[PDB]
Amino acid sequence: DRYKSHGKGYNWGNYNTETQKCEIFNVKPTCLINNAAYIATTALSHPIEVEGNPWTEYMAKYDIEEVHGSGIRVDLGEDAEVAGTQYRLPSGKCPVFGKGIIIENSNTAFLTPVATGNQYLKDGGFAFPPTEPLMSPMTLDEMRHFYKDNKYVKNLDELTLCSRHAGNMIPDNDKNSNYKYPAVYDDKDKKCHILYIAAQENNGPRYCNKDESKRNSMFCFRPAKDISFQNYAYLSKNVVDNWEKVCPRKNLQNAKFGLWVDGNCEDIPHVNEFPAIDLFECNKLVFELSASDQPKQYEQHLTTQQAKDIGAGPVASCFTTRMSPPQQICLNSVVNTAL
Repeated sequence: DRYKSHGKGYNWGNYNTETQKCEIFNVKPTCLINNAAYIATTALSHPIEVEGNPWTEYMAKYDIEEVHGSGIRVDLGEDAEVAGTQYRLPSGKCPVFGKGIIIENSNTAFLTPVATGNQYLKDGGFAFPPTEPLMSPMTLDEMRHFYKDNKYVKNLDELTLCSRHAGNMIPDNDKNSNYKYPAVYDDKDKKCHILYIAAQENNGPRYCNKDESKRNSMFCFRPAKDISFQNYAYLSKNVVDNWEKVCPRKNLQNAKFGLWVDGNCEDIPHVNEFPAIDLFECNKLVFELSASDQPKQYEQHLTTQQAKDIGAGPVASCFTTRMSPPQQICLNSVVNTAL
């Protein structure tokens, strides 16, 4: 459990729109200060959208350690036993708005299906390859029809439903049904993408290769809030069904995070200042600095299972469903062995 952040990190920022300063800090805020120059943001928040302690109830959703409970930039907060081997999995309770993965020196978008059949590893992305019946990608309307006879899921919010759908595929080696894949929901196309690869960062020169001529070598990649990801939500298996009320999403206009002390909201007494031209660029920096469950580079050298420690998952070609009716679903083609 050495790598788990449990949500601790530089998760919050006060963006001064007039001085173009992103004031980043790593303690939970406990009140808000009215100030027309400011917008209050968190690493989980959408990067653009804006809206004896009397603040306790209102500020609960900014207590990231309590309401999310895991990393943000890299979320690998739980372990799942499969056939005697313990794999790392995303486990945060809130959706991460605007997060995606950039594959370095690559044309491949990360929601492209993982390489299968005759494809080289670097030709494919992170998403589930086609299955029969087709499980991913699936649109919202398709998901509600798929689950139309399941009372407990059919009416879930679209993000919670995408999370539960991604969790509806049990690898056939996983007899205790512990392993649940993460997912990305694209609000533009209203599509749920189950992610076959649960890793989110691989940047060590000893463990990845950025050369495009070595197309079966492991590629390098990192999480980011790129402008092209603004409609995505990165979702672990644990996304809660009431995230809309308990998790952050919109940024707070005309508001500065503060700390409640002796009946008054005081300024955060020490912040780390980064320049940022607009709110999106501040949110991107807060995310870059936020809680991470990634092993530090020196820790990846000291382990004998570097791939597992960054989230490498089990080899699975056929699956069974968790929710009724029980059915078997197989990939149309097996994933590239290089994985």
